[PDB]
Amino acid sequence: SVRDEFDAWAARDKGMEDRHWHTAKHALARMPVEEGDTVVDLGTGSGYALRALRDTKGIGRGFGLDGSPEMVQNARAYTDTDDLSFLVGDFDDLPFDDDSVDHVWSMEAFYYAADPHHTLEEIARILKPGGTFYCAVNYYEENVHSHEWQEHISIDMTRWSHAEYREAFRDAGLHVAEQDSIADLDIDIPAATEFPTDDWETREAMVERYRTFGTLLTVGVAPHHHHH
Amino acid sequence: SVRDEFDAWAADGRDKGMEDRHWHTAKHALARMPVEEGDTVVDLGTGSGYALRALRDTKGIGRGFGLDGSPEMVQNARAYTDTDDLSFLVGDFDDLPFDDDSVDHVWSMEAFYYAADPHHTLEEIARILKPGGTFYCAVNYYEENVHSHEWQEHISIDMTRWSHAEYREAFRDAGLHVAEQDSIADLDIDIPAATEFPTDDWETREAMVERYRTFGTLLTVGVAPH
Amino acid sequence: MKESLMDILCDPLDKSELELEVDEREIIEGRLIGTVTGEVYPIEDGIPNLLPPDM
Amino acid sequence: MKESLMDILCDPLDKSELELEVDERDGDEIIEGRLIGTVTGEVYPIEDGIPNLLPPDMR
Ligand SMILES: Nc1ncnc2c1ncn2[C@@H]1O[C@H](CSCC[C@H](N)C(=O)O)[C@@H](O)[C@H]1O
Ligand SMILES: Nc1ncnc2c1ncn2[C@@H]1O[C@H](CSCC[C@H](N)C(=O)O)[C@@H](O)[C@H]1O
Repeated sequence: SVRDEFDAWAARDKGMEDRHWHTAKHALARMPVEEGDTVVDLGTGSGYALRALRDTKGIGRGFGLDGSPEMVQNARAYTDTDDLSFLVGDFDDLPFDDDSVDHVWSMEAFYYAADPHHTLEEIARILKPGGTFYCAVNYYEENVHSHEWQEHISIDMTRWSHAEYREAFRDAGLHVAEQDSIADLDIDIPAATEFPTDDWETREAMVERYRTFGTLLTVGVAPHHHHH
Repeated sequence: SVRDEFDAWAADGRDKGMEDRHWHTAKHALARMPVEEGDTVVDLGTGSGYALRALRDTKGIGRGFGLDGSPEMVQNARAYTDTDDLSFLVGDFDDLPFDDDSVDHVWSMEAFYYAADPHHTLEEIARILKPGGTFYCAVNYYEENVHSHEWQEHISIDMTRWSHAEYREAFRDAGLHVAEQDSIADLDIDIPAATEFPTDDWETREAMVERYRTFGTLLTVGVAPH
Repeated sequence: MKESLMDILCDPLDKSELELEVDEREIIEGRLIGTVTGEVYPIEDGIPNLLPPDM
Repeated sequence: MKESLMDILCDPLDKSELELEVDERDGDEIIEGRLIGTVTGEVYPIEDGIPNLLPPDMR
């Protein structure tokens, strides 16, 4: 279960924030938020993305959804405003009205969805027409170093290529506006003499993981009703 | 027919000089465009035509149209392009010569702010784009980039100087959804050590860093509605 | 959770309207009840639990 | 310009259909000719493969 898999990550939630911020800061800066916008953060973890959007773009209302009750208890404890709220929920059934959200953000969570295609349809449903979904992931086909992550995770993960993310967004009714790789330039890469480390056999592989592949970002836009 | 600065730049090599400088940030904006193999792309104010050549080389576009108001500029772009899958034409931003809903994506770098009626140009782009198609609008002349304000003293064309918020509002007013707005840093240009300043173009390293890293190129991405 | 933020929440099961019951109030303790399903989603320490029942 | 790429071109003045007249071609490539507005009657020349589709007031 989600709470079984991620409660140890809530005992480490700040550690995920510190690592993920290296690329999330760039993806968040791209979001076309207008002051006062309502944002839903799917798999909020420590809730940092909502706090960053309020501090830098002035969102008005934020909802940090997580399937781990411990995770959202933590996220709330780290937040100094009631304009950003937290709730327990699941990616397969979003507890928001149709066309009620201006933008949806998700970092390092989407690929744990049980039915990712249905989650995309749920995102298109809750978004207002013209609203955006910013989907940032480190587990994807081209990032060869991530393939082994499934070996230490009990949840069945979805491993899609860049093309598969674009195709799935279109199949859910979202228009793809942008797709990119965001490098992690902050993580220290030791000298070639220091290898192997616990994670890397060669410096070349570490450089490829972080400076070349980085985080995949796909941006979708929810459409108005149209002829089918 | 009246000549202007752009016609002079096409004759004296400034088309190639603009390509070499603009490519520093254009390469990042083009890389993120969701262009699929076989798509039709229009490049508004193509200059040397480098953006279409890059989209052909990296995205496999099927058809490309490089539009420019300067005949000499498109004659040069055609001469620099060795494939007929990319075509060039003389045209004006105030009335685009494309059918409604005929183009998959529109690209424009360092050109949009010369449009005589920016709101009409945006409406024309929304018209020619197919629903769900994108408009990538990249500019270095805009309100927040204080170092660009002086550019108006060096060109006779009245340029639109908009802030980040004004570009988003203008896109909405023209019927485009705003999908992204980013500041793209120029990580290629040589920014010398602090002791090498003043240079010919910059009084301090801080001013040069602010122009190319803090502000950089503004990219606003619009999506055409149904 | 701020009561005003609850305006766009719905039952995760069928996306129908919820009814709010307050015990401690910014709502700290209480419940959101499904108007069609009758499901009870608790709010504990300001956090609503809106998982579908079986989760 | 390839004749196959002209399918989406229109008169810039009123967005009406253009008629193509060809004087010189190389397969799909139209080298010399003109695009004529079916409604406005405006003539947009194709010169060494480049159509000049500026509005007449700018030529
Ligand atoms: N099906 C699901 N429904 C809801 N939350 C889920 C989920 N699968 C995973 N999650 C949550 O998604 C998060 C993934 S970890 C990433 C946390 C945060 N976005 C960051 O960037 O650091 C966890 O907090 C986990 O509990
Ligand atoms: N109203 C207008 N209609 C068409 N082209 C125009 C125009 N105003 C400016 N241009 C063209 O826009 C270009 C601006 S310079 C930028 C050139 C190229 N995109 C680059 O990135 O280097 C010039 O080639 C100029 O002729």
